Amino acid sequence: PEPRTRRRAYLWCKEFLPGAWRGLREDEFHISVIRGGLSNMLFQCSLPDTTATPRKVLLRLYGAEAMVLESVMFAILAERSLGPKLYGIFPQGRLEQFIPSRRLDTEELSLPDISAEIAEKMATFHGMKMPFNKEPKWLFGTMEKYLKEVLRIKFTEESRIKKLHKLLSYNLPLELENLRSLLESTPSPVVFCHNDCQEGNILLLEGRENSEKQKLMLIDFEYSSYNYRGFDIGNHFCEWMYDYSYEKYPFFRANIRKYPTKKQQLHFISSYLPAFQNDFENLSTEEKSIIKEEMLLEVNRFALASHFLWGLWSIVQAKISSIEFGYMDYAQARFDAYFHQKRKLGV
Ligand SMILES: Cc1csc(NC(=O)[C@H]2CC[C@@H](n3cnc4c(N)nc(Cl)nc43)CC2)n1
Ligand SMILES: [Mg+2]
Repeated sequence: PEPRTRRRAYLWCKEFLPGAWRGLREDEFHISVIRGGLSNMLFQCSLPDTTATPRKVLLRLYGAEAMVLESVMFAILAERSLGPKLYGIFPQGRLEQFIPSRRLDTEELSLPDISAEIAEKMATFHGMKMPFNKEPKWLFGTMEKYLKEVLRIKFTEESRIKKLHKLLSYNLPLELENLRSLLESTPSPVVFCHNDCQEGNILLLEGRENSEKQKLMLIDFEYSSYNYRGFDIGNHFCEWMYDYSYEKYPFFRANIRKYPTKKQQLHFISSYLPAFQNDFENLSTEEKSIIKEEMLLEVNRFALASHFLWGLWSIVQAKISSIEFGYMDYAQARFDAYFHQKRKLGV
């Protein structure tokens, strides 16, 4: 961090944080990076070990309408103990509780205890009443948004042109309508969705590793909105196939075989349903199975919208992102998986 901003950070923490931060000099202010990106940047600010009395906070610099919303949403989830505590909010960013933890790894998503908890937390999130638009316009609204951007994009480099040409050759505008007809035919309750429920957005809390049902916290609610519940679950299933930790180009690995098996999907929803609908436990065996089977159809259909949306999203990112990542390859992997899924489903 360039030392000019190492100043601002100091002030933000001097002004906004209580106790020993109030009477802190600039010569005792440690702040390391946590993640660059020139957008939604994260830093760890802390005291010297020498200063008696929180000792560590996270600072989030925004970088690049939706600012009002994100802020209220974060504040609400903090108030309700569903998110990190909010300690300071300003134009450039916010100071948040630092949660001692690590992000999950992809392989961990399939661990029965982890899956069960993720299902529980998503269910809780889905139960939240939030002060936002309750109409489910997000999913197609966003896909149309990205689609229009996609059709406008021109790349100078030659292989990017060929990659894009291959993607445009699927006839994306017609394929979107194909998905619309399928998804408008597939009922799914509208709820407050995380919309980006990937391993990277799930913290395993330090010293709770032994807890069976209470070791996780969903974070990063950048894409959260009222949306079809099938999207949140289908999208999460899809994330079983993608590992963003790979250290070589394109900086992800995709594995269609790691998509949850029927059994793994039933285990997830088995834990989702009681958590979401409290009386669910008390239905007949017959009735539970009906709901489960319907739910498998629903989530596996919406899974198609996860490939499609993130596919489009990734083409745009290839134009405009500063992040070192193989977007065009990722987009192609999402479309591969999209068609593979349509084939598996007979749609
Ligand atoms: C150099 C360095 C020191 S620590 C670090 N990375 C990490 O600790 C991981 C795991 C914890 C995670 N984290 C903890 N609190 C939060 C929070 N409030 N919001 C978000 Cl979005 N993430 C949070 C950050 C990413 N890098
Ligand atoms: Mg993943």
